[PDB]
Amino acid sequence: GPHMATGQDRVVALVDMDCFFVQVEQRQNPHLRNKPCAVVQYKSWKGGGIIAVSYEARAFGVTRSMWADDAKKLCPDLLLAQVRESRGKANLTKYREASVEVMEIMSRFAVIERASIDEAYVDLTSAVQERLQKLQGQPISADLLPSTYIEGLPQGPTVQKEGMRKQGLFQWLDSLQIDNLTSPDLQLTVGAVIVEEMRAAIERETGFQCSAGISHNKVLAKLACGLNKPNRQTLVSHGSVPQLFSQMPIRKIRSLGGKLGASVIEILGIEYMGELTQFTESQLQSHFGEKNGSWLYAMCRGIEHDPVKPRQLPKTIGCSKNFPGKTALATREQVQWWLLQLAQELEERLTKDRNDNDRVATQLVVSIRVQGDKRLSSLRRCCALTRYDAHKMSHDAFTVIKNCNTSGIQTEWSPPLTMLFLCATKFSAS
DNA sequence: ATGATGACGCT
DNA sequence: AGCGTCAT
Ligand SMILES: Nc1ccn([C@H]2C[C@H](O)[C@@H](COP(=O)(O)NP(=O)(O)OP(=O)(O)O)O2)c(=O)n1
Ligand SMILES: [Mg+2]
Ligand SMILES: [Mg+2]
Repeated sequence: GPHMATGQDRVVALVDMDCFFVQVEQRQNPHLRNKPCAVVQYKSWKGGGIIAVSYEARAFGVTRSMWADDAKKLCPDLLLAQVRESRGKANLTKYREASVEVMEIMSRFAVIERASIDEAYVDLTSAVQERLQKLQGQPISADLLPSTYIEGLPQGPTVQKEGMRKQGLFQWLDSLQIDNLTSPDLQLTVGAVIVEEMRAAIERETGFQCSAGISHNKVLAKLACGLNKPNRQTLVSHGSVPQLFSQMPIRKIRSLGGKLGASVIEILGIEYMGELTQFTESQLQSHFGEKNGSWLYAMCRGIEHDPVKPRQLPKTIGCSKNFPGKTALATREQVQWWLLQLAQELEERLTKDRNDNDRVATQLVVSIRVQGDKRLSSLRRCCALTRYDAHKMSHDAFTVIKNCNTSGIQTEWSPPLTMLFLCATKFSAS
């Protein structure tokens, strides 16, 4: 009736940088612009592991996780940029500093939630209201939306991409109800005008291009952001959800990419997100637990309430290095020396963090992985973090892990360690 | 033999 | 506290 809650209460955007680490290298090195290129770490192993790929290289099939020597078999002209190395390990400082540039611009428009090194959610609900007051009642012109796609449009009675975009935008604007300031579709439209400006400001002020999703919640905004990458934004309205979800594989919705999504698919015998609507909430809660069941029931209807959190800073700061296979650490002073390397990089980052952000970490988390063991982390142990001192931190990390040494011999380390990981957590104002 | 990270749920 | 999942 008049109480059916539609999940149209908010305007939320997700902004995500196109091939971010590649754009950072291309801004620095003009020779790599508008060319197939990739960013790699560790040149020694098969040319390096690829961690970011430009769209011109994607057209040859180059992907992340590929070795650079194999990528060159698909794309012989592929240009590479390699990540800085310090203290024997990959150092991502350049990309974190580029991330700060973007996050600071977006913060001028609205409350943002930093979601990764290259993306942030934006609650635009308030700015949409303000903007709607300011705009008397003047219609919204297609010229305000020069890079916006309206998902699901055009429909009903042009063979090139820009042609299709415009007709869908014209259809949307033609039907839009501009003298009725509570319509969620109007609010999304105004939200998309603001995200055009935010994206123009990012590119003008950093030279970085990006894509965006505009919708009513984080999940839809994230989904919408990927529909028309690169350098384009997509509005997913509440009404577009049934058709969009009818052929949307379950694994594409955020948090359904892993084991949970696989069991939804296998337990229910379904493929697409919209098929979930067939099930009562209690049924979904019986199969997947009370929170997953409630979430799924609403999400397959386009409704989700996870808020955009006001957080632009990480809660943790971490350094880790893998020692796969034959390089697994197997002597005590090898473990000590790498812990000192990690502690030294971490202390540099913490000190910068304390000066920029006026806070200190108070807990140190050591994590390790031993050979054979199957999981991301074999074992985590915590101690106090009272001094930004690299030697103290690596001393304390060794202290709390050294009893994992199954080794009989004095100087040996058994079983060999395939991963070390130092993390600073439990930040407090300073 | 991608790796280097980060957020958060569960018990 | 320590372990597990999901993510870029
Ligand atoms: N597994 C991953 C995924 C991304 N990244 C880094 C490199 C990416 O450039 C950056 C952002 O990831 P994305 O997942 O946002 N990829 P980008 O490379 O940003 O591509 P598009 O977002 O244009 O598809 O994070 C990473 O190091 N390891
Ligand atoms: Mg991106
Ligand atoms: Mg991203």
